[PDB]
Amino acid sequence: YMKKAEARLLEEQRRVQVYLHESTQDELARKCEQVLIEKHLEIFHTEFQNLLDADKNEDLGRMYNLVSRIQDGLGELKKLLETHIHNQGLAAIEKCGEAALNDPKMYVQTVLDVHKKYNALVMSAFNNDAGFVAALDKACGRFINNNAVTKMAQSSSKSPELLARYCDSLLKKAELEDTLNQVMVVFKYIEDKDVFQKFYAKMLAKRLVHQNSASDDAEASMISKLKQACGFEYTSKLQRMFQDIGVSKDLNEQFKKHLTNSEPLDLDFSIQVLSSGSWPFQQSCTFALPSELERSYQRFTAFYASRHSGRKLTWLYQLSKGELVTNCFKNRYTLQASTFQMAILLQYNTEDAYTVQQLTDSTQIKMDILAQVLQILLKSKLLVLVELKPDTLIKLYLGYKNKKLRVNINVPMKTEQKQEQETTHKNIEEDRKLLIQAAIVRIMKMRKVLKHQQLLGEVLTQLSSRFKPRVPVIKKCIDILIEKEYLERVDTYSYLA
Amino acid sequence: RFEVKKWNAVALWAWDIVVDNCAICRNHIMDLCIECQANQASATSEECTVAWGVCNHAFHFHCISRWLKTRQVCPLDNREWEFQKY
Amino acid sequence: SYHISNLLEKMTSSDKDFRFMATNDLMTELQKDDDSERKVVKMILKLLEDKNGEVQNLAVKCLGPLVSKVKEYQVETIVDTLCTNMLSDKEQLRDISSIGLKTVIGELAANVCKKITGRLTSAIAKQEDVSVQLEALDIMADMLSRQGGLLVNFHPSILTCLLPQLTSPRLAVRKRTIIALGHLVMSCGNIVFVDLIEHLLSELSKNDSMSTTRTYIQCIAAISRQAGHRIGEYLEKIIPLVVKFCNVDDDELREYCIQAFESFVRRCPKEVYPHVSTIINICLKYLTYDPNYNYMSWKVRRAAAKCLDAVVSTRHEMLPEFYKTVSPALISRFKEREENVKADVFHAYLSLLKQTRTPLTMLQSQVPNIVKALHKQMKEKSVKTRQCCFNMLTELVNVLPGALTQHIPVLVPGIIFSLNDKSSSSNLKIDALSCLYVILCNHSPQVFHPHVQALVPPVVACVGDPFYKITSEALLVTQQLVKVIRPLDQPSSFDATPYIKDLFTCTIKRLKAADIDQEVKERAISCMGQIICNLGDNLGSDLPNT
Ligand SMILES: [Zn+2]
Ligand SMILES: [Zn+2]
Ligand SMILES: [Zn+2]
Repeated sequence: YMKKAEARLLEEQRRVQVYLHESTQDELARKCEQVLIEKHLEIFHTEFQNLLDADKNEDLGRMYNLVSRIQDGLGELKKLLETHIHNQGLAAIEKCGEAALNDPKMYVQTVLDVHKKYNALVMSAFNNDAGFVAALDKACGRFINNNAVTKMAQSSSKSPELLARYCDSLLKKAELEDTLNQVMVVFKYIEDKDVFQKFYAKMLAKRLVHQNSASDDAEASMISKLKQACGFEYTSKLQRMFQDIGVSKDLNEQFKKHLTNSEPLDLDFSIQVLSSGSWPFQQSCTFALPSELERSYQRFTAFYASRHSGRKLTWLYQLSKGELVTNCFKNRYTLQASTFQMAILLQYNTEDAYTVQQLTDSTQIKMDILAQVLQILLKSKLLVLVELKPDTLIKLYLGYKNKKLRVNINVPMKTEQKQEQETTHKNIEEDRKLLIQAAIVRIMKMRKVLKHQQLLGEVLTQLSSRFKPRVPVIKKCIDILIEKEYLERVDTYSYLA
Repeated sequence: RFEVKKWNAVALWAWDIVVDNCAICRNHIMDLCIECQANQASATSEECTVAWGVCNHAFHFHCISRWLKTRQVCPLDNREWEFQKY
Repeated sequence: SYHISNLLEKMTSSDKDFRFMATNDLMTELQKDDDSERKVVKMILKLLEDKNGEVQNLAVKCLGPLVSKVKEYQVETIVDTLCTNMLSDKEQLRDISSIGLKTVIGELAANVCKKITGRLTSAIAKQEDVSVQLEALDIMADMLSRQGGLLVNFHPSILTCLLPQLTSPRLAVRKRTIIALGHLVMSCGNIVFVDLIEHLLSELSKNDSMSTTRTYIQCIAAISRQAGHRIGEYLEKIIPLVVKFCNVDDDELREYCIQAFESFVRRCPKEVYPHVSTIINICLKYLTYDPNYNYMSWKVRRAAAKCLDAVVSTRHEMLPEFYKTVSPALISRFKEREENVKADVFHAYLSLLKQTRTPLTMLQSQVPNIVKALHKQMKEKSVKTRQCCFNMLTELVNVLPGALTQHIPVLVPGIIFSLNDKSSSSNLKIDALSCLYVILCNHSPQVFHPHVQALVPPVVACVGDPFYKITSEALLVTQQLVKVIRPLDQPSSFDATPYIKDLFTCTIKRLKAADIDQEVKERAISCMGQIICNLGDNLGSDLPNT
């Protein structure tokens, strides 16, 4: 029927131009458009949904062309499209199941596919109209922030976390640029961007320290894109890490050149010296450094004392890794392990059995971490004697090997990832309160007397870029500044200098 | 027996002019503030955390917050103070 | 007048909050005097170098609204100072000024572009420093992308400096130069395009190094993607050279030239007609290229598979040749060890089938081979591989309604296995049920009579899954199964008594729930209506209550 109406409309123009007067063109066109389109709008609206369900782009294009001739006739189609896109996004996310909660790639790719399909549909069929792209943007913003995955996590901050975890998987060890651009497209619709930024910084730190980046060009591309996406403070905060790594490379080279003057180190030694303030890492637990490693510790401490007298070092033993070679096995094989595993593996060389409670005193490792790393050791099948018993004796399993020449026994701990996520989520919440307090202080500094609603509006418009503050937390911040004597009440507040 | 071939270590550097203590108040950096200790436990005591700066100088958050009401200069350090970590 | 002066005074308050709020207030005022304009412009430039970061961010964002209101002459010296700041020795100033220039170009008349390009052209040529090259290339690409047609007089000047950069040791310079070249070709004169194409051909003819030929092949692909129709007249010389390059041993070089063929096949259809046979032959010959394993080079296989899809999806008038020569190869290559290549070959064959909507008899002749391959492919552990087979069957049945008449005994157990497998996910189950529904709808009822005993239990189990999406498809399949077990329009000797209670009991629970979603209710009503209509006589006391 749309084809028939489109043909009839052109026939009418031909007729009126050929053998009528030119003053009838407006009236004939209006009457024909009325009788052919405006009287069947309910049928057109019903057919729109069915054409959306079974993808038929040409039919949708013809419907858009026909209904665009009626004044205020495109309004219902926009609402229908918005509802359809929102439902499609929610359904697509829901079919993934519980796996999307721990698989960033699937979760991000589903959203990317849903966005791409309807973006192409809008660009092709609807002639890239502003009203339709507005509906697409609203629908995407709705279903990205709230969906089934966020309900399971009981928070709307899980989506930025999953996006940041997908970026890290992409950038770890031609087409990558396109998917990075798609990720930046998705990042536009996120309400809580500080959650994304903190996680991205925390994973870039791990990538830089452990030297497990794919290529530096991809890192530069991400920095450049985040420059246009985010502001300038975040970019400088990230650049400080690169500057520290660059400085540490030169310092390590200078130490390596200078080491040959004295007796050479029996083992290969590389160091990464980082500024405490810039990097997110925390202080290490108490530890008894192994005797085999004391010389390198003392030599570097003395050297760095001479290079810079003012500064003092603070070693991190939960991020240091090395290589080990064994001759007690059936065949000599080299293995890679962390410093803690080295300490609780170099503890015995000829001794076969040790008690966990007895071995604890020598290494001085805390019991909580010690047990958890013993599960990692036992699962490696390289050690043998599922809850722990302090009186258990552990004995080496001789005559055990693996198919590969080398084995990597540096496996992430079972609970460490969950604890890291929880701690980061708590730090984000604390930082939000600190930023709100700072914003209130600045507003009171600029304006001596202000009202409650005006203050709330100013805080909301100042912090809207990063996150959307809740009203109760702003009032709580006002109360906490009341106790701190920054401002005092006179519904109206005044700065007390 | 086992032997070690390669070891990669990570370390962090900070100013040693401090004794691992705040400069504004002579308490150990992990402990609470003088105002926090003298006063009773409240919501203010819950928000006591060490704060760093671009100059890599570490003080209590409350101490530097009190100090910055009148001045805008780091205590041990004549450059302007900016926040970078909590 | 007086109001702006107070802000200008507070921007030097030596306090962070006062500077921040003064800049914010000025930005707000601009969004909503000759002497005052100069002071504001100088202060924003001075704040670009402030110690604090938030003040710097506000100063950068202020440059946008500032240029629109202030007179044109001031914009000239703003551009001058920013371009000078790019070449400054200080590292942070270059970064902070680059964003400023990008914002100024974004919020933008013809004179400022000419002022910018003069510095940019000299900045790109600096071979000693690479960071300036990278940022200058980015800025020039942004400038050409938006409002780039105005600089008609500077196109040869821009091209004279870009072509040397394609031999740079840094691979990022080449990648950022290709984008600028494409944006230049997007809107330019006819004389410059001829020079660019001639230079690329001359460089390719005298291949200096392996890394150089890759770069020019990528440049040809990119220019074909953007320019499109304009390069069609020059394909007669492009194709033979690339075909000769395709035989080089380098694995990487093959992928780029296959992608180059794909761009010519897709972007410009008219001029590529003679060489379609050569492109198809090359893609077929390299589709089976595994020089290591017999029954690091999966990229070339993927490229060949994608180029075949590009060829098939466009040329409608080549179906007799398609089913003659490309169809047997794709079916034979359903056994790819890598999943990524297998997905590509499945997508290509699906594109062929969608195009097929005489071809029909040739497809019906090839159906047995497709069934033979899919029978082996439906036993795989991976969910993704199994998921493509059902989309294969659905499209095949849709194109040919009675295609699978002779292969129901071998196709039913494959569906049954995926229906009740524990490792299967929701998407696989939904696709299997959808395929079963389409198979049942488009075949004679007498075929499925032996297999009803096998089909009923898994479907009944699927009606009771906690996830409602599976339940909806299960009810839809149950409706057609009810129509199949006892048709009312034709005579049947089949006995349907044992399954009546099995279907009724599972349907009635969903009918009377009062807590399920809309779709499940709307499908339960429809399924129960069909049950009553076809097999209501055998139901006992349940019908009056229902
Ligand atoms: Zn203190
Ligand atoms: Zn305190
Ligand atoms: Zn300081």
